[PDB]
Amino acid sequence: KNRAARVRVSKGDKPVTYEEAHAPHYIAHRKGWLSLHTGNLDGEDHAAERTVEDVFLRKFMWGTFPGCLADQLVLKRRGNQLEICAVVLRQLSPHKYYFLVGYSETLLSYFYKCPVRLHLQTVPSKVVYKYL
Amino acid sequence: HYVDWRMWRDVKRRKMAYEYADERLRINSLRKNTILPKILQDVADEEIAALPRDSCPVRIRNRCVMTSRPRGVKRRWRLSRIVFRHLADHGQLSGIQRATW
Amino acid sequence: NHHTYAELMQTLRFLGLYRDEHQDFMDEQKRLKKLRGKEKPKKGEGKRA
Amino acid sequence: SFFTKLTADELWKGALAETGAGAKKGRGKRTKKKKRKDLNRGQIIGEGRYGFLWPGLNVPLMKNGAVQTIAQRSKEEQEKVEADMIQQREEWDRKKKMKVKRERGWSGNSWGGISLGPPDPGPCGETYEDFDTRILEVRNVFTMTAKEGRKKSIRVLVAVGNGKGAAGFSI
Amino acid sequence: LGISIKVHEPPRKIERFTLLQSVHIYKKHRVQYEMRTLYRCLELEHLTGSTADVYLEYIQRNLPEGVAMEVTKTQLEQLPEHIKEPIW
Amino acid sequence: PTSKRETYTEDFIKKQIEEFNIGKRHLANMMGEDPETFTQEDIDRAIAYLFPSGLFEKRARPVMKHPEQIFPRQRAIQWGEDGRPFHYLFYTGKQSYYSLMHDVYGMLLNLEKHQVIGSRWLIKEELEEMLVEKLSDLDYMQFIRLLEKLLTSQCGAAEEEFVQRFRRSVTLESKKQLIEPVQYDEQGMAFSKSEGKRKTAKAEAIVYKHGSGRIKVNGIDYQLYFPITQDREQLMFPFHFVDRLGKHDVTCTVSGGGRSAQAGAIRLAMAKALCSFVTEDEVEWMRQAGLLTTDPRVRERKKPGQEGARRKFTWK
Amino acid sequence: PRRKALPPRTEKMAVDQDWPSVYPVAAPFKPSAVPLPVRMGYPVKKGVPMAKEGNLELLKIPNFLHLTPVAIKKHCEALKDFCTEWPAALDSDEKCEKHFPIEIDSTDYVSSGPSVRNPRARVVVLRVKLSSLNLDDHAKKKLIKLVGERYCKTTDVLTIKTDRCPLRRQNYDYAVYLLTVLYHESWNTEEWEKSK
Amino acid sequence: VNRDTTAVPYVFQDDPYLMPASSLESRSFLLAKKSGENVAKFIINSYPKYFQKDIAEPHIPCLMPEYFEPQIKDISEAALKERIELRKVKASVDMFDQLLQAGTTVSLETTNSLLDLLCYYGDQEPSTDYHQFGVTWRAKNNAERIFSLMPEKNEHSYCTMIRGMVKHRAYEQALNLYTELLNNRLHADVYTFNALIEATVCAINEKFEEKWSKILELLRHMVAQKVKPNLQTFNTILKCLRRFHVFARSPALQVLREMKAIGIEPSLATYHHIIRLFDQPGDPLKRSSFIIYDIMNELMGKRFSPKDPDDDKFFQSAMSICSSLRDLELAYQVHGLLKTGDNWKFIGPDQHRNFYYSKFFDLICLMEQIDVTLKWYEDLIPSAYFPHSQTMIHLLQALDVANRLEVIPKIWKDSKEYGHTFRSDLREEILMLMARDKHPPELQVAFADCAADIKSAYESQPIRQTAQDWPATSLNCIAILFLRAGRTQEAWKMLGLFRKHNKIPRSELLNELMDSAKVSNSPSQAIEVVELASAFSLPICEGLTQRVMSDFAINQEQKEALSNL
RNA sequence: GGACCUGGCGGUGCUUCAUAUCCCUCUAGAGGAGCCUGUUCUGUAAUCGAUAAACCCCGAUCAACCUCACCACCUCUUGCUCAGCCUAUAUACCGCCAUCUUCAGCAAACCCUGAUGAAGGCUACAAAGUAAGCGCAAGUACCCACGUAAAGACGUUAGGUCAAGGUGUAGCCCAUGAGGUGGCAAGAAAUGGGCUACAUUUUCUACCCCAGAAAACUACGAUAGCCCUUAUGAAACUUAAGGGUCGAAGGUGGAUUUAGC
Ligand SMILES: [K+]
Ligand SMILES: [K+]
Ligand SMILES: [K+]
Ligand SMILES: [K+]
Ligand SMILES: [K+]
Ligand SMILES: [K+]
Ligand SMILES: [K+]
Ligand SMILES: [K+]
Ligand SMILES: [Mg+2]
Ligand SMILES: [Mg+2]
Ligand SMILES: [Mg+2]
Ligand SMILES: [Mg+2]
Ligand SMILES: [Mg+2]
Ligand SMILES: [Mg+2]
Ligand SMILES: [Mg+2]
Ligand SMILES: [Mg+2]
Ligand SMILES: [Mg+2]
Ligand SMILES: [Mg+2]
Ligand SMILES: [Mg+2]
Ligand SMILES: [Mg+2]
Ligand SMILES: [Mg+2]
Repeated sequence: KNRAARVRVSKGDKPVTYEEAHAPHYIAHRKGWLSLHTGNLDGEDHAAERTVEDVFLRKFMWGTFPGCLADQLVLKRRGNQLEICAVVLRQLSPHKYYFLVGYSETLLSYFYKCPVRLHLQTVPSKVVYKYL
Repeated sequence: HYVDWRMWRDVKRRKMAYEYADERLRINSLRKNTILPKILQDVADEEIAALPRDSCPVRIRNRCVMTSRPRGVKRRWRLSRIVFRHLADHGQLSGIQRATW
Repeated sequence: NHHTYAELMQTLRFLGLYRDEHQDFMDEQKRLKKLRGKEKPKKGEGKRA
Repeated sequence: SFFTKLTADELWKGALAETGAGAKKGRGKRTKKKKRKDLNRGQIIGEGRYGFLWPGLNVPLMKNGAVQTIAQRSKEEQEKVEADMIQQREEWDRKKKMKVKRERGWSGNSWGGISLGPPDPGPCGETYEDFDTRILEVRNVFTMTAKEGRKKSIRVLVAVGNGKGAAGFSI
Repeated sequence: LGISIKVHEPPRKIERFTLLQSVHIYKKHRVQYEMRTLYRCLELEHLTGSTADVYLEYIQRNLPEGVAMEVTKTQLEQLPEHIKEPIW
Repeated sequence: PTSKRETYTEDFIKKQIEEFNIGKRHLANMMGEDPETFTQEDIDRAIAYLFPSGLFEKRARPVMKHPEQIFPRQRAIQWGEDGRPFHYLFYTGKQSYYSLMHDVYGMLLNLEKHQVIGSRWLIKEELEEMLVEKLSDLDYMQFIRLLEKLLTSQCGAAEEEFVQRFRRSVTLESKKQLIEPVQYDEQGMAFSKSEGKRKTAKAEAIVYKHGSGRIKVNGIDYQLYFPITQDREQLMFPFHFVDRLGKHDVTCTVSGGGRSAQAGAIRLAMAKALCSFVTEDEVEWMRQAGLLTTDPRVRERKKPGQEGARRKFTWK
Repeated sequence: PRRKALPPRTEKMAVDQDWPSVYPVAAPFKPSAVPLPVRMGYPVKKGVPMAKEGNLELLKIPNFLHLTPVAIKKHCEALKDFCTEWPAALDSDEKCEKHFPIEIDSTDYVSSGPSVRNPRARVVVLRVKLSSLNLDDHAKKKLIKLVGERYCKTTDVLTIKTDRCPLRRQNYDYAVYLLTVLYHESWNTEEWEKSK
Repeated sequence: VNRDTTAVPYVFQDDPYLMPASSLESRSFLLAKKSGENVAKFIINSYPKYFQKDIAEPHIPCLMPEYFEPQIKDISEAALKERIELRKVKASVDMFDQLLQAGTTVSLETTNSLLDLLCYYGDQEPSTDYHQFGVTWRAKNNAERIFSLMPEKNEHSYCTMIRGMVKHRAYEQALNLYTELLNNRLHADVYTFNALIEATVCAINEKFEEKWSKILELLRHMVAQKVKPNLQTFNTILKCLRRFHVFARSPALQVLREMKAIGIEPSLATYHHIIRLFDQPGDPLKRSSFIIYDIMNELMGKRFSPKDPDDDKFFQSAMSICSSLRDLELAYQVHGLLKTGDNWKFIGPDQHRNFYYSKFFDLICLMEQIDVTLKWYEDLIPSAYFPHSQTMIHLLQALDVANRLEVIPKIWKDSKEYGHTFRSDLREEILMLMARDKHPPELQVAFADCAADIKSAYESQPIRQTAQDWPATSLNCIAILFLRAGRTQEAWKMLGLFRKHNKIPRSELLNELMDSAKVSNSPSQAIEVVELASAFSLPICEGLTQRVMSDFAINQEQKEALSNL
C-alpha cells in the first residue's frame, strides 16, 4: 500500500498538522506549495539550482533554530530576493531570535549572492489540526 | 565530501573535460572534413587519442546530485525518481503535483 | 560542490551555530562502542600482520 | 555528504525497530530492548568545540553596562566545560539504569497482590480516596482471527475496598 | 495612467511525466506528476519609452512569487538615411 | 485525553459576531467602498483578490463568512439548573423526531372523528437540519409513510401547510432545444447559424431559409469533400427526417478531427440551425431521434500499467 | 519570569484608517497586522476552517494586501510625472506605418533567481514592407530572391531575424546593415543578370 | 505612505512576542541583531573559500568576502603602500625600517602616507572584529621617530603631524611644533589651523579675555598666508567658547556675523553651539528666549545636508531649551522643521531621539488641550519612541486637570505593555487619583477593575531578593476602591495586610467601612473594624466605637471592646 | 483425557450471484515458424538482486569505454572526506512499494449479556447496544450528474529491496578500502513475453478512398545473414540508419491458455 507522506492512524494521541495531515494527492487541491519560484514553469530554466537551495535552506534553518520550528518553511522568491517565512515557538528568548535573524540573513546573503530576509511568526504551541 | 567514489570520479572527469574542450574541438575540426589531406588528418587522429581518457565527454555520467544514482535520473532537476518524489510528495517542488485525468 | 556545503556546516557546528542531529547520533554510537570494546584499531597495527 | 543526513526522529525510528514484523507476533526477545535517548537535552545554543562566546546568544549581550565583543575561551577553560558536561550525561545513563523497588506481591514476578491505587474520580464530583485496589490475576488470553491470526489480549481481575465492609471486584 | 490595454487568456499547457512507484522492481506500478502553466497576455498599445518604463517597473516589482513575465516590445523606427535613395 | 470535540458556546459565537462586523468595516476601507452597502458577495470578491488561492477545493480557500454559516448548529443545553429536561420526550433520545411523529399521528385521529409534479419529499440529510437530530434511514421512511397517509385522507387546510414544509422543490429544465435567432444578410436572405462538436471536430453551419439543396464544406461541394457515401448519408439525415430535402442552402466550415468526426459535427450543426425553420413539434422529433444531442463519446486515456485504455498486458 | 506575548495591534486599528501605511510593500500575511477574521483550510467532520493564527496556508498565498485599489490609484497619481504623451497625430495603426515603416521587436524575460541573464533576449526581429522602400521593378524582383522565405507575398513584409551576436544592440545594428546591403545590392545590375 | 502609528520600528519583527516592549529591549534587540551580522562577517572573512563562489548576475561586490591580509610578501616600495591602505600600523612601521635600512630611496609621497596612518590612530592598531581619560600621545611613539629620520619635509608633513597631536590631546606639543613650521618659511592648510584653535584654549585654563586675544592672532595669520576658512574653523571657535558661558555670549554672535558676510551658510551645528553657550541654568532665561526665536525663523522652511558631525545634536538642544521656557508654539516649529524634506535623519541616535520626544511630549501634555494631547500620544507612541515612567505620570496629571479620569484604565494597560508594570511611583499616582473622590457607579466599577490588576502586580513581582512590600498608600487606596465599587467581600480580606505589614490605615477608609457594615447590619464585621483600628491605637476608634455601640453592636461585644483598648 | 470458544479448512448444505466473469456463449490473439528480448540450465578467469498468484523488455524512462559493483595483472597507504567499505544480516529497521483491495471493513472510550469463562452483542409492528476517529462514501482532476484516473484503513504473506540513500548489530583497516590498464558478458538446449508474417478484406505504385498493374520455385514473406557506405563518438565486424546482395522456415498452429462491455 501507498506510504508516501502519510501519517498512519493511531489510538488518537498523536497530533498532526494540516500539511502533515494531507497526503500527496491533495498537494494542489487542499495544500499549496512550500516553495514558489518560476523554475518549473514552461520555458523557464534553473529549476535544479533553485531546488538545491531549498534543500539546504530547510536544513540550515532546522539546525540553526533547534526545537523552535513549529511547521515547515515557506520559501518565496521575487526576483533577486529570497523570503523565508517561518512559524516558531515562543520558548526561546527574543534576544536569541534577533541574533539568529541577523546571522542567518547575512550568512545566506553572502553564500547565495542575493538579498535574504527572514520573517518569523511566533506561536505559543504547535497548532494542531486533528489527532490521528 | 561527495556521496561516493563513483561520484568523485565523475567530478574529475567533468573537470578534465572542461580543460581540453577547446583543444579537442580544434583537432576534431581537421578530422571532420574532406578538404585537408589524409596525411594531416592521420596525424590529428593520433593527437586526440593521446589525450587523457577522462577528457573524453562520453565518459561523463549524469548521476543524481544527492544520492549519486546513475539511472532513473531526471535531467531538469538532476535528481533520482526516489529523491524527486520525496520532495514532490511533500510539496517542496513549486508546480509539481500528481496528475489525474 | 559538496565540499563547501560539508565544510561550512562542519565549521558552523564547531562554532556552535548549527546543530547537526545526524552527527550527534553517530557521535554517541561511536562513543558507546569504545565502552563496548569495538574501537577502530591503529593503522598498520591491525589485527592482521 | 551533507545532503545524505536525516533528522533525529528518522534515525531513531529505524534504529529502534519498534514497528516491524518481529514485534507483531512474539518474534523478538525483550532481553536487550534498544532505548531512545535525546541528544539535545543538555545542549546550549551557541556552544561549540572551539569555545567561542557569542554576545546575545551564548553569553550575556552586555557586561558592566557595555556591549561585549566576540571572544573565545582558552584551552584550559574550554577543557573544564567539556569535562563538566560529560558529568551531566554520565549521570543520566546509570540513573536511568537503576530500579524502582515495587513492593512485590505474592511473588516477585506475580502481579497478584499489587496495589493499583484508588479508582479514578468520577465526573460529577465523585471521589474514592478511601478505596484501595489490588490485583488478583492477570491472564494473557489469545484468540485466532481471520487476518492477523493469533492476537494477544489481557484479562485482569481486581478487587476494591474501603476497609469498612464495602468491596467489589470486576474484570 | 491612460494606457489602452486588452486582455485575453492563451490556452494552458500541462507537462506530464511518469515515475516508478517503488524503489525496486514493481514496474507495472508507477506515479504520474504534472506541471500546469497558465498564461495571461496584456496587450498595451500606443505607449512611449518613458511611459512603458515606469509602468513595467511598477508591475514587474509587484510580480508575485511563482509568476514569470515575457515582455515583447514593438518599436517604431524610421528608414535610415542610406535607404532613402540609391548610391548611383 | 488530548482530542476533544471543539464545542462552541453561545458566548463564544457572540464574540465572533462582533469581530466579523468590525472586520467587515475594515475590508471596506481597504477597497474604498461604503461600509453600509457592503454585501457578502463583495467580501467574497475582495478576499479572492487579496488572498488569491488556486486550490481546486473551494472549501479549502480563504473564507470570511458570518459565524452562523461557518460554525455548525449544536444541540443546545437540554435541561435547567434543577436538571429537569424541558421536553417531555427527552429520555427517548430523539425528542424532536418523536414529537413530530406524535403530532402527525394526532392529526390523523381527528380526521376520522369529524369524518404532484415539481415537488419532492424532504431528503434525509435535509430532515436532520430541521430537527438537529441524527436519523436512520428506516426512521425517515416511517415518517414519510405517515405523511403520505395524511395526504390520502381528506386533510384540512391547516394540514396542507404542515405537509408542505416537508415537500422540497425541484427545478426541472424543460427538454426543449434553444432556437437560434434568424438573421438577415446584406442581400436580405434569412439564415440561422449554429455550432457542433464530435470527438475533436468542431463545425459551424449556416442554413439559409430558401435554397436549392447546395452544401459547401470549407468552400468545396460536399460530394467532393466527402467521397465516402456514409458521410453524405449523415448530411442527408437531418433534412430527410423533416422531409425537406432540396429546400435550403448550407455553407459550413469544419475543422479538426477525421473523416467521420467532421460529418457528425456538421450534422449536429445543421440540425440545430434547421430547428429555426421548422415547427416546435418537429424539433421535438429531432431531439427524440438523436439529432440535437452532442455525442459525449471521446477517446479514453491509456493507463501507465496497461497496454491500452482498458486492455491489460498479458498475464503470465 | 516567562515572557508573555503582547496583545495584537489589530485591536488598536481604527475602521477609518489608512491601510496602505500598514502594508506599503509586499510582505507575508501577518495575522497580527491584518484586522480580518479570515480563515483557511479544509474543515474536519463537524469542524470549521482553521484560524489565521499559525496558519501556514495563508503564508503560502502571495497576497495583494499591498495592492489595494486605494493604493494603486494613489501610487499612479504620483507616477504621472514620469510618463510622456503619445503624439496625437498617430491616431490609427495605418498612420503609424506611413512615418515609421520599420518595426523592431525585442523581448525581456523576468524570472526569479540570482542571475538575470537570458540568451533569448538577444534576438531581434525587423519587419518592413517593400512598398515603403524606394524600389523599382528590377530591385523588387531581385530583393525577393535574395531573402528567400523571409518575405511573405501575402503581406508584402520582409522579416529579418538576427540572433548571431550576444548582445541585442549588435543584432539591431546587424539587421539595419543587412537591410542596407540588400537595398544597395538590389539596385546594382550585374552582367550575369542577362541570362535570366 | 505615512507612518503606521500602531506598529514598532520596521527594523523589529512584527510579532507580539518579538515586539520590543520597553525602551531597554528596543536597544538590546537591535544590538543582538547586529551581533549576528558581526558573527557572520567574522565567519565570512575567516573562511572565505566557502563564500568565494559567485552565482549572481550582475556581480554584487558588496556580497563578497573582504581580504585584509596583505598579499605582496616581498620588501619593496609597492609592498608598503599595500600595508598602508589596509591600516596595518605595526607591519608598516616594522617593514619601513627594513626598507630604510637597506637604503632604498623612499618617495616623499609614501612617507607622508605613513604618518597619516600613524598620526591619526596615534601608533595604535585599529579595532578589529576578533584576533577615554588621559592622553594617548606617548612620548616614545613611532610618529616622532619616523619624523626625525625623514631627510626632507614638505608642508603636508607638519600638517598631518599637528592634527595627530591635537586629536590625542597633545595640545601643548602641537604649538611647539607649529613654531618650527613658521621657521621653515612654510604655509599651513585650513585643517592644520582648525586644530590649532582647539589646542590654544584647551592647553591652559586661562581667563577668556587672554584667550580671545590669542585666538585672533591665528586668524590674522590665516589671512596672512592666503588661507580661506571653512565651516569647521568657525565651529571650533564656538565649541571652544562653551566653557566661558556668560562672557562668550556676545563674542560668539560675532563669529556668526562673519560667516554670512564671507558666504558660509551656517549648518545645524553652528546654531547648536550657540544655544548651548547661551543656554545656562538660570531662572529668567531672558536672553535665551530671544536667541531661539530668531534662529528658528532663519532656519524655518529649510532642508539640510550633512557638513559637520555636530549637526545632529541641534534638535535635542532646541527642545530642551523649549521645555525650560515652557513654550509650545516654539516646539511645533522645531518639530515642523524636522519633517521637511529628509531632515528627520538629523534627530540623532536612540538616546538623543528618546530625550527629544520625551521633553516634547512632556510639554504637550502640560500645555495643550487634552483632546490633542491624546492624538500625539497615539502617533508617537510606540511607533516613534517608548515612554518613560515620568511621561505616563506627566500624562496622568493632565487628565486630572482636564477632569477626564475615565482614560486611566487605558493608561495602565499601556504601561504594562511598555515595561512599567512594576513601577512603584506609577502605581502610587494611579490609585490615589482614582480613589481621591467618589465617582458614579459605572466609572467607580472600572477603577476597581484596574485595582484588581494593579493588586496582582504586587502579589507577583519579578525581584524575589526582598520580601514583597506594599506601600502604605496603595493598600490604603486599593481597599477603598473596592468598597465604593461594591466589592465589599474582597474589602474585608485586605484588612489583615494592614497590620501584617504594619501599614497605618487612614481614617477615610474606616469611616466609610461603617456604611458597608451598617447596610449588612452585621455587628461582628463592625467589631472587626474597631479591632483593627484599636491595634494601631487610633484616636478616632475610641470615639467611633461608641457610635457603633449605639447603632448596631451586641451587648456582649460592647463590654469586650472597651477592655480591648 | 472430557466438554466448550474462536479461527481456518471442507472432493460441506440451502438460497442468490458472478458482466469481461467461474463455465458455455461473442471478438482478436498465445502456444506452431523466423526474428527481437528476458530468464533458467550449460559454459567462461569473469557481478548482484527479483524469481507461484504478487518473477521473467522486472530494478534499467536502458551495459561499446564510462556506467561497473565483476575477473586478471600492476600500484598506493591518515587515503576526495575530522577516513573508507556495493562487506554479512531485508529474519533489526526507517524509507518507498506489491498483494488480498475488481474488498468493506477498522477502532478508541463506555455500556450490557453469559452466575463477572474464553467469548458475544440483531429482528423497524424492533428483542442491548451507543460511538469520536481511520477507511469507503462524499468532494476534487479530466470533456458534466456518466465514465476514467486518483484514493483505498487495519491487518495478512518475518512478501520485496542493506546494491537509491540512510541506518542498528557483527566484521575488514598494507585491505573486504582506493586507483589505473586490458578483458568477458557466449549459446547444445529449454522456456516466458513481444514484433513480423504465412497473403487476395492481399502485394506494389499513384492518390489519400470512382484507378492501373501484380499474383506461387524471379509470387506473399526476415527488423535475420553477408558486403559496402553513412551518423555519433577519442575508439564501432561490433551501436543505429540506409542501400545492395540474398529469397529460409512458414501455408494458420497439440495439450492448454490471455485480454476486453
Ligand atoms: K469453524
Ligand atoms: K498464433
Ligand atoms: K511463435
Ligand atoms: K519493509
Ligand atoms: K546496513
Ligand atoms: K541501503
Ligand atoms: K510470442
Ligand atoms: K509488406
Ligand atoms: Mg568518423
Ligand atoms: Mg525474584
Ligand atoms: Mg497501486
Ligand atoms: Mg488497441
Ligand atoms: Mg540474470
Ligand atoms: Mg575499464
Ligand atoms: Mg568493491
Ligand atoms: Mg520484508
Ligand atoms: Mg465521478
Ligand atoms: Mg488505480
Ligand atoms: Mg473517493
Ligand atoms: Mg519476391
Ligand atoms: Mg536487409
